[PDB]
Amino acid sequence: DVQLVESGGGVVQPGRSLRLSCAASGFTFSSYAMHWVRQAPGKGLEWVSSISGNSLYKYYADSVKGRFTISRDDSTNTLYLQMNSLRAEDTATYYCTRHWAVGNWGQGTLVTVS
Amino acid sequence: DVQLVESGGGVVQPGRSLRLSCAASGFTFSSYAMHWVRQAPGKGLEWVSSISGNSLYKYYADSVKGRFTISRDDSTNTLYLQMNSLRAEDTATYYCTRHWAVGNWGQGTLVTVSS
Amino acid sequence: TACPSGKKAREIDESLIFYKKWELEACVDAALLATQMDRVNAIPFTYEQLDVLKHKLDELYPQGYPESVIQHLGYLFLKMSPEDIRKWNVTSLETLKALLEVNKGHEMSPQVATLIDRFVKGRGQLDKDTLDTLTAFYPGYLCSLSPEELSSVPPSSIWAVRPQDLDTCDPRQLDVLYPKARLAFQNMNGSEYFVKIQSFLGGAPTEDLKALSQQNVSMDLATFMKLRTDAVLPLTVAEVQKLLGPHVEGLKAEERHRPVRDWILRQRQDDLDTLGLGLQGGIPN
Repeated sequence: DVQLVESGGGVVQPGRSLRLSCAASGFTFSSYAMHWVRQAPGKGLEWVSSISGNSLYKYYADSVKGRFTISRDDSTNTLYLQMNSLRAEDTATYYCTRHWAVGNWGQGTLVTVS
Repeated sequence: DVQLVESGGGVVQPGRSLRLSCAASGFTFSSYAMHWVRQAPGKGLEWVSSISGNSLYKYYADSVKGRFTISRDDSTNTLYLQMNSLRAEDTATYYCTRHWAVGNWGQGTLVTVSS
Repeated sequence: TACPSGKKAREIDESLIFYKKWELEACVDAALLATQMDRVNAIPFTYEQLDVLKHKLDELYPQGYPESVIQHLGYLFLKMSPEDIRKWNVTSLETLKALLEVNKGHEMSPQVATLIDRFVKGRGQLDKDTLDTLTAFYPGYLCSLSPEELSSVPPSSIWAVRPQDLDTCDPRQLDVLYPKARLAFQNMNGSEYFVKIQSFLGGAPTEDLKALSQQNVSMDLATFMKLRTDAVLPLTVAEVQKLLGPHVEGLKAEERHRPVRDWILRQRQDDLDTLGLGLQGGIPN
């Protein structure tokens, strides 16, 4: 059974650094490109960074280019994201997944039980 | 352009019914499975339902089994999620997506910049 | 709407996601896409954009993709059609693994179906390692076959079947499987033979059950209830005892059901007495 676990989040002075990790289990890790995605409160899902399955090619969204750097340790089946120079716009819940495509989600609707 | 737009919820007595809908545009609707994903304000997002591209296979999370039923009208690019026996934990923001991975993530970790 | 570039494109990278569909058709040499296939799944292209990448791969490789390109398909495998996959010659188990892993939990589509058919046809057999890889992803695979196919899988392959895989096999499938297990296992001795053959006994004959009884094998009640019926029927009360070893007491508990009711009824009621157990039924005086 395929599971992914995120860790490393916490509150940080605007300009410091903080590194996240993703513990992958249940799928041949090397055979997946791997993605970081973030959901800023009130907003949608935003692509942050990605690394190819063979650790050779990393990619970054513009909002994050130059400040963040993605890594992948195939031995321990964990994916990392080093965030440097944290801005306030970086604040979100950060998820790791093994697949992203840009425009696949609606805006939402609110259902309220009273 | 793609674009797919939801509608529906607001005002709900615990035990009544509610039907949501998604207007699809810009892609061959038929050839993508469709999913409802649930965002309870303050906790993460959880997949709730999915229907195959050919309307042949439905899937529901246990929290919702028996209470929700999905449909898909291939003639007119729209997706539906019928919500009978609405409980209280059901209150949340409902997204409709075609994403090939849905729920390919942990609970996420929260990063907060500035105090 | 157009047909040229302005800037072209020479790397397959995060810039591309901002192109319009035609710009991609204009600016991406298919031969480049093929040569950098190992990084497409890192670039969050939209699914319509993937369509135009897929198309380009078709242009370049019109009689079927090479395994050079298949390997790195990742999620693109979701856009293939069975005619696409029918042109392929996939020969590494690892490539197969890679492709199965993408629709891991799903009801086998015509795509993975034809993929698996292509893979096996092209080794000549289900060898064993192939069968390992397949039950890893589709457990009911062996019993998803059909006694026609099963007659072809070589006994060598049987070592890859684990007993819980036979759960969905019906007796016409075991009819062709059991003789295959018999071959796969003659090199075994006794208590070791039984632990392997056990799951396959649902298709064994009395001649073979009888021979087992004469060994020490301590057959469990669960497997006995899966025995034939036609095979248990001619077994002497003495033979069934030596067979079930210390599990005999199950008989009264399964007095009513399956092949035991049938086996009781054909026995002299003065023989069931020898069992302790206190079995009711069967023929008097």
